[PDB]
Amino acid sequence: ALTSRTELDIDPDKLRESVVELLERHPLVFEGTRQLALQHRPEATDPWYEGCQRQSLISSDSDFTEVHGELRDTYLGEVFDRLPFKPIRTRIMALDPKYCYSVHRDLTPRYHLAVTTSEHARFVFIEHDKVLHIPADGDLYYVDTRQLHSAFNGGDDMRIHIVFGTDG
Amino acid sequence: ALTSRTELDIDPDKLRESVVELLERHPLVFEGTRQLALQHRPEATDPWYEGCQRQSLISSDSDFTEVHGELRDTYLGEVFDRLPFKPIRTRIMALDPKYCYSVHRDLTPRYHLAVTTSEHARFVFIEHDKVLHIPADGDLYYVDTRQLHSAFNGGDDMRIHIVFGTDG
Ligand SMILES: [Fe+3]
Ligand SMILES: [Fe+3]
Repeated sequence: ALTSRTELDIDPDKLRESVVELLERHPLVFEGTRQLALQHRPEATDPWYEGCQRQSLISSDSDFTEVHGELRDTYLGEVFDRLPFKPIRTRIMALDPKYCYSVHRDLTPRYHLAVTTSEHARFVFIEHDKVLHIPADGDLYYVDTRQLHSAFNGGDDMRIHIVFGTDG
Repeated sequence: ALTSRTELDIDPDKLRESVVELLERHPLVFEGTRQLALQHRPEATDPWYEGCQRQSLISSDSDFTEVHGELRDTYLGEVFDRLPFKPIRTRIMALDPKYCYSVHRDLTPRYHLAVTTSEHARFVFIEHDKVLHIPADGDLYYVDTRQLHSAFNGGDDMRIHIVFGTDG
């Protein structure tokens, strides 16, 4: 399906407060889609940003395996504890206000946890002709972004997600 | 329905070149949606831009009845001459690249004639769960923007439309 829900039973307000505090210490980089790497390669010199990527040439996700040590004492670490899979290359992916993607296909689908969002932030699947909203309800949403699609944020606040990859 | 096509027989390339020419003497204003008024109120002192003001400043489109004089001998004037309705508050409306607006309802539905566009420009109707593309094919597309909708331009270029109002 385009989308599936896995209940993690995370508290959305506590997850938000946790993510807000993290970003004060480790700000998002880039513009348009702003990013923070939550997993790093073993013994990485730049653990918080190396996994962040947005160039047209995608690198492999497989070696970004280590949840950063300082998440362990945070509610955000509890999200990683509850995951039904081992994540790889987990990032905070924040869509800027008034910003959207090209209609395109991704190589790999990902799991989205909406941290902050609004009714103005949607995925748009062009062939399926469906519009999809990921609520900040503390649950995990598989989204099949191999389907031709865009995502947009029509609001005035950033739409902050946590976006997990997986191999298996 | 949300949309309808009236075949107007406009030549897309003359339209485009006629618009690009106009804009070199009368630039778009504003940032997210960039605009130029093609009709003005009688005796307006700022005819090219008064019709572009935000809604809280405009009682209704009806006053904006006058196609500028300098258009009347261009291809654009010929577009005006082919409408099946009398138009009001006609504007050039251009979405910036990678830009989208909020999910909202317009006071008034309008007719779109696309000048330059790409597959990354779409209208999204949230309640009808439809995604719609308006092609630069020379034809007039009515779009019921009273329905809860957004639009987005995920491309690298501006998406230029001509947007016409009417009274009947
Ligand atoms: Fe825990
Ligand atoms: Fe549909």
